[PDB]
Amino acid sequence: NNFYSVEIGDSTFTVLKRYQNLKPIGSGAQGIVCAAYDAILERNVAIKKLSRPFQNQTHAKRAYRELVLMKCVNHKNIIGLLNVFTPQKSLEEFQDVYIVMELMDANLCQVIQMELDHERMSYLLYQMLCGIKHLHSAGIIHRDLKPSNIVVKSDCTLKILDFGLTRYYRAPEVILGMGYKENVDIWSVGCIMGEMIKGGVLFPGTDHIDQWNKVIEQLGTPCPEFMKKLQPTVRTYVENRPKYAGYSFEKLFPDVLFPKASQARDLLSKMLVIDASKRISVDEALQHPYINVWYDPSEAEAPPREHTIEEWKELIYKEVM
Amino acid sequence: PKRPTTLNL
Ligand SMILES: O[C@H]1CC[C@H](Nc2nccc(-n3ncc4ccccc43)n2)CC1
Repeated sequence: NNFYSVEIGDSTFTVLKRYQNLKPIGSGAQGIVCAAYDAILERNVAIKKLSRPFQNQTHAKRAYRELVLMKCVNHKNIIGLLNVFTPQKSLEEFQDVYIVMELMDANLCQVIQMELDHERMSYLLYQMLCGIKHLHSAGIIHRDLKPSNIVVKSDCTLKILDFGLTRYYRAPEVILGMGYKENVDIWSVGCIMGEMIKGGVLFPGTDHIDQWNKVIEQLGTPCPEFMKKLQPTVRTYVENRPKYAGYSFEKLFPDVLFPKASQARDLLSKMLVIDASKRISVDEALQHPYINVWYDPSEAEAPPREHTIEEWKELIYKEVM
Repeated sequence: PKRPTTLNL
């Protein structure tokens, strides 16, 4: 009676009366998302109905992780929570979790291929990095940034859609089975940037092995010191490819491609480094002359197991409440 | 430098 129902395909959305004009815009394994107008905040929102949160402990933990990290994490460059709710009135009746977020206009897939000027390119990248830096401060390393999970509005603002864990934006650490650290995210930012400057996917591997070869064909075969860090099985393969020299970044990104171009190149040459121990950090990328132009300390320096289904249910119910 | 305030979708 605070709630009403709309049918979205085979699924029923029961939502607060403030949320009108529901139109489905997403449907994965994680859940159905509708766009919607919020009549109280007088703006557009995205409403996500969680796919079977208590079906099992895999779903239960992921839903818990989503709920808590969205509550606590708070930054203009990260999709934040506007609201959460359930239409059910008691722990016993509890079934469905609705998360409400700001509605963004687009993802980066189609935008990045339209040649942006430096100002916009650098500003978008400055934004991503402030978002990543904030995620990293909360102990969240994403591992899976790509055009599809970075969202923008027509006012050139930008947010990171989700909290992570198309293999084209995966770091070599992830592609092989090596450990990773914070700067695993720098790689994904490196691919995205290169793409902006070039106009198409940097490393379009047709499979989890061709991804490697695409990378080395352009960047050169990594050091034998890097090879020693690999698992035996992957090292026997990788170590026995033909040796690639790679091209210098001047060749990989010549003045010809750009709308400053020298600065963007130096940065790229520091992000797309295969060996992560030699790859630039988030903080060093924020201080880079190509990115530093926008620096604002309020943006680039802000502040930060075992259960059964019935326990998870409660834990989630309380978080809704 | 002025922060861009438009983006073409
Ligand atoms: O192509 C664009 C992409 C961005 C859309 N806006 C938007 N805004 C907030 C969350 C959200 N989510 N959140 C989860 C999700 C899943 C699928 C699609 C959108 C999703 N989508 C508008 C259409």
